[PDB]
Amino acid sequence: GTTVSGYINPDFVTTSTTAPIVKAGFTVEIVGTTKSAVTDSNGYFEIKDVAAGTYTVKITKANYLTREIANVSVTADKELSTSASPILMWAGDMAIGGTQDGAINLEDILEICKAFGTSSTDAKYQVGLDLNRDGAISLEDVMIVAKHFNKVSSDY
Amino acid sequence: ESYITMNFDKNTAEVGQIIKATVKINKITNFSGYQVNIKYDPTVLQAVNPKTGVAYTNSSLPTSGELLVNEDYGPIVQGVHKISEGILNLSRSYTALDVYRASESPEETGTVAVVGFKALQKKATTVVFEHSVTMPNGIIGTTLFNWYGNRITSGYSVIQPGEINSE
Ligand SMILES: [Ca+2]
Ligand SMILES: [Ca+2]
Repeated sequence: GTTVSGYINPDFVTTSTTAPIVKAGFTVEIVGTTKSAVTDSNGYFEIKDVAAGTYTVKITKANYLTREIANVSVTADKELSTSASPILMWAGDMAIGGTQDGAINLEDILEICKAFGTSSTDAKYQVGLDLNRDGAISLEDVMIVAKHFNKVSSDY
Repeated sequence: ESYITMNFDKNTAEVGQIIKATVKINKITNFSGYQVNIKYDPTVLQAVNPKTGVAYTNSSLPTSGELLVNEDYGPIVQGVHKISEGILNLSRSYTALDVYRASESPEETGTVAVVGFKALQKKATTVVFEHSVTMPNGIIGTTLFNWYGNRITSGYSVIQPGEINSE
């Protein structure tokens, strides 16, 4: 096999503090195989020893809209994206009751608004609702969702 | 007796005339927001702002109704359309849900949005709420929410408007 690598970045503004928290933890899977990897704090993934062929690459993380990149031809070592031009992932398909619905819509916004105006020093704050991980659940989080409002995975 | 519907100010229109479609709710308990998906024939009707007549782009925002305009609860509004496919998707909601609940003054009945349609052709046509994959648990393309932030999953009917320029 050969190595498939790349970069994933959440599609919102981050700082030196929040970037490593939110760039880590995306699972990248080569569909129909056992091959996968999780992104590091720079958003980098590396999947070792992938057999030559054409694949769908599936990217998931809690509270992000799943992305599938179809028709990826692997014939040798392959970099899907760079740090300068990463694969963007859209925050705000919220797991409600443990389940995401595969769409970004008003239900996602209102799930966050249940804790509108809280900060991490408040008992009612939940880190999963603080999409940008700045310690506040605020209009900024709502606007992150609104950026990709009314979208499904096929819109990537 | 709870429902969401659309009412037209006029159900007949010549080419170039604007029909105002108002989205209206009745008796929605503790209503805090809506998202609706609407299907029209883009060869027959052009979506426009009902007040100014400025044609909608795929980001044009709905005109406000009598509900969801209390600024102390932080209303927000979305418009995400596919005008080439004759699909509008409109949403408005409050953000400061706790503040809204503390008022003990729920908004349950009234208009929530207005959209304009300019006739391109004279022929019979329909505007309807329609299912969208972007709202997989919608009731005929509608999702309504209460002031605890939850989707209302039962208890209201969707009443489609009558035909435009029928016969
Ligand atoms: Ca969702
Ligand atoms: Ca935040």
